[PDB]
Amino acid sequence: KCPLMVKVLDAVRGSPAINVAVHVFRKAADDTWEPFASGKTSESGELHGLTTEEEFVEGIYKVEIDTKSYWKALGISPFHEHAEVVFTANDSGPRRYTIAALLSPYSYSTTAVVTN
Amino acid sequence: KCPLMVKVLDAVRGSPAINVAVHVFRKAADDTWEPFASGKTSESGELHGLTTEEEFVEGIYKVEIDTKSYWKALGISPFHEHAEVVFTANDSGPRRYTIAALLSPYSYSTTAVVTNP
Amino acid sequence: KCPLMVKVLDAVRGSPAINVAVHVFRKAADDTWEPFASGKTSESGELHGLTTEEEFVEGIYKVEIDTKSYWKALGISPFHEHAEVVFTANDSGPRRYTIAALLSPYSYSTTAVVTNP
Amino acid sequence: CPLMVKVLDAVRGSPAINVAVHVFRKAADDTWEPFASGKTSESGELHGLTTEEEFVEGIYKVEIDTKSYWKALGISPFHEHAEVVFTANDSGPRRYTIAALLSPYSYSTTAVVTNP
Repeated sequence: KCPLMVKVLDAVRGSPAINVAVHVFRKAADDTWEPFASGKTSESGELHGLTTEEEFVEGIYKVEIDTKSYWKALGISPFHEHAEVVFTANDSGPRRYTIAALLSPYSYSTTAVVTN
Repeated sequence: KCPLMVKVLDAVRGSPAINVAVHVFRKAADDTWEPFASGKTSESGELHGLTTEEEFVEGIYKVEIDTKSYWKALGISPFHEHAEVVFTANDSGPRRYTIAALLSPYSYSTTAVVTNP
Repeated sequence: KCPLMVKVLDAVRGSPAINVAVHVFRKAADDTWEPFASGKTSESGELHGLTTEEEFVEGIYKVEIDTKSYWKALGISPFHEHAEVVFTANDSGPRRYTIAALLSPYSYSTTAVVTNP
Repeated sequence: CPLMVKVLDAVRGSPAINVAVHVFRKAADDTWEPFASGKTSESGELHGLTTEEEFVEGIYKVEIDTKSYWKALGISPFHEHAEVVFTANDSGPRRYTIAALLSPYSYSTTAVVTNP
């Protein structure tokens, strides 16, 4: 039950996307994106350990998912350069955020599940 | 200008899903689905010339989209046999309805928007 | 685990859809949807224990999700009567199937992930 | 109309009206230069924000101001905005259109690309 989990699924093959480059940033006071965390999509597609409740701080985030590498490798030219999910986090306090991403070569979907 | 519209798009190819079969029914009191309308999806991925406002009634409807025939032709083995949307129609009055379909080999999404003519 | 899992989520509340009734129909040789199993979605929005691996057989199935009962409980006017997904199962070997549903008052999405264990 | 942005409201079941749309373009200094801006009509679509001559090969970014739209309608949303980053005109001239299905706490985007 990580405070930020990014479950990633592939709709073309019908299986979880495996080995997708993911990067988490953070908006700073200078309106500049600074690195915050990184990881690799497992066999099941889920992610863990990107941030902890102490490190996870109020502000604006951005989750970057590298669709270019994933579909370039598998031989289908993808449209989107990557995926980005920007959201005001911990606005009302500590909560559990789940970012779900359903990928296609030329489309993707995003969902937030807030446990509160 | 048409009351019910169904739009279908292909997610893997990033294009409208062509030549996709669609069928429409009307719910009956005895829980029997009666053939209502059926057509071939246009090159734009949208249905044209389907139904008229007089044909609509306060009864339930259901629209079926044949995804499996679509994926067989292109050569990808699909998961879904077909897609079905069941919705109570004209509870208030004669309005325009639009059903969106986003097709994938192993998924699809559907959305509904209503309009008042 | 279970050969068939159905997961239901709510878009607007960012929460799993709670207290949603589901019904599973297995097709029969008479082209009739014989009842197969039914369940109640937990607070996690998921459900298990529909059918054992032995109960599953090659054929065509159907999962029906009660959307209006969920919206009537919260009080928004539904568009969709129910959500129905139809797929051939165990076509070659005893693969595992998962059906996910993302619910909004006037839209829903369904995705299926298939694994060979 | 090299680029179009269709924006639909799931809860209301109607095209979203008056959402702020902004378009950026990658620079050699890895900087986003504001390409254009617009406002969505009652149909939920945008037209004339860019021209074919102005639209050239590169990396673009389309941002949709969902934060104001759902706050205006009175429901607190999750996403600060929607970002659709994608390389363009890599293989030559083609018409690009972006569709966004919005809900408070969820959204999906699908691009349909036409060669002519």
